[PDB]
Amino acid sequence: VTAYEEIVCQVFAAVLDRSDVTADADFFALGGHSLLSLRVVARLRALLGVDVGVRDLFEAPTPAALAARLTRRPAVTRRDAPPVLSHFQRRLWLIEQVYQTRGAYNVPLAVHVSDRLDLDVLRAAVRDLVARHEVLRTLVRSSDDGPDPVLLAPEDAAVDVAEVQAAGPVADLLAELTAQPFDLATQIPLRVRMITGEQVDGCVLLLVCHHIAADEWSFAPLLRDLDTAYRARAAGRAPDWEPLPAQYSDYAATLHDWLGEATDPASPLRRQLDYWQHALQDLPDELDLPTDRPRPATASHRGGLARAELPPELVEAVRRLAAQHGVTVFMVVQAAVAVLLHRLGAGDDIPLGSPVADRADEAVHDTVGFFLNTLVLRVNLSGNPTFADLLDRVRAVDLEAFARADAPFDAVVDTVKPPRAVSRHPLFQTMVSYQRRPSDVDRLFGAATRLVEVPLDTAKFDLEFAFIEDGHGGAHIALNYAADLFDHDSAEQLVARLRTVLEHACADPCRPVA
Ligand SMILES: *P(=O)(O)OCC(C)(C)[C@@H](O)C(=O)NCCC(=O)NCCNC(=O)[C@@H](N)CC(C)C
Repeated sequence: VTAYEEIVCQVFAAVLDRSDVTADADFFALGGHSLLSLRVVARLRALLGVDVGVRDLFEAPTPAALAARLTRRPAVTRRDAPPVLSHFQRRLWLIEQVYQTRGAYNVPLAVHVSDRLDLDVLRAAVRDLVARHEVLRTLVRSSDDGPDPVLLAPEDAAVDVAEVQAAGPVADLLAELTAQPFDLATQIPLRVRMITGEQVDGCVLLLVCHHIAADEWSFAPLLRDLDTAYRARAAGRAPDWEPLPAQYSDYAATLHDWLGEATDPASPLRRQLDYWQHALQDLPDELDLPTDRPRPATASHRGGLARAELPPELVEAVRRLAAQHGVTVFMVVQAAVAVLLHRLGAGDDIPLGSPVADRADEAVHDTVGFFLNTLVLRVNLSGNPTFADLLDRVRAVDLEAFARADAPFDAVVDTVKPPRAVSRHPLFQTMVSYQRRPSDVDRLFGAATRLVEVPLDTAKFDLEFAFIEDGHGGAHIALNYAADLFDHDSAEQLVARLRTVLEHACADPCRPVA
């Protein structure tokens, strides 16, 4: 979970009257002292509702260490250790067997480079990246009882690096290259394409990963390691890196041993499952939402991407609104989405899905892998509350849920036992997330670089709203919608309505949600 770290950050910022609080910054180095520690403790007790003391701040003076302290799980330890498929990976493999996802669970990473890179040096750099991170060369075979991992040696890991000439626009080409299917049993879950053309000034570097090997949080380590490996091979040298604290299989083995078995009543898995069974009781099968077409018998996973650019003034107003009411920016976006669905006639019981990153352990905080568990955040909007009252409801719902974020979502589905159907995702069909793209990626590969948005031809749910920060000040709302249900114009209107909800909430949080 990251919400604790963000809350401690804004409490640091407010108490210090300071606007450069990072996760690893020391409280006393930023200008804090003993008297100011009282305000940090008091504010963290009122916001997180956990017993915090002055001693906790002195022993854990950074927002990352303090957040971890405030939340018995063994640390990740290293282990030719055999690969261990995490429950995320098994569930991601499973969704490709249940549905034809059309590449919806491929994650893209597109970087425009002012110079056309050297394909041979790039291929060598990718081989080094694949050799460093075992999860990028871990195959998944379908056996009798399900998935079985196969780790390829670096010499046997045949990388997929190629140059593609773009006659067409270039943004449409990225969509289609992203959705190209992976054969998880034979091909490594990483494809690399270099797009050049007469309309492409320089080149566009596209990293297509299957989610089984990487989440959106892996963008920073992927780019950093690929940059250092490219600049080393360009200089005729193997990259010289500090060894990895752990591979993904180390994290997976540690997590599953600590999770325990669902039959053990005292295991963390069972105790968290019992919470979700009660928290998700009498859940709506599906929210009644106005769609352009009725739900088809099978979710085709066809989709589009509607974007809403946010003005910098609104982004800061959202930041100010979050710090004002003691909630994270995600909680404001999640409350705004709930208001939007409520005003569309969905009712007072709004279950929204949301990803929660399991990157608290410092050995996996900056590593490549999939750490996003899916949680059902069930917010109630009865009693015609104000947006401020809703922000308090959302925080109470989120913090209670974030304390049980380790139960695998597939196990949660199995315990809640909703009416199953391949026409819809279970327990929720609208997901909301807050994402931050990597910062300081403007001067990579010895050139000028910038992340490029990839329009998607796929969708995982009915609706997926993401508050995406680009890493260099800007922010925008992305709505990944199912084309089976919504036309592109309807999605564009939906995301513009979400921005209006936020603008109205920042202006006056005392207005009723109705
Ligand atoms: P943070 O680390 O920034 O601040 C710590 C703080 C507030 C400086 C405390 O450590 C603190 O208050 N230190 C001073 C404590 C102190 O000096 N107590 C003695 C006060 N004098 C007496 O009590 C009196 N009996 C002296 C006798 C005559 C020896």
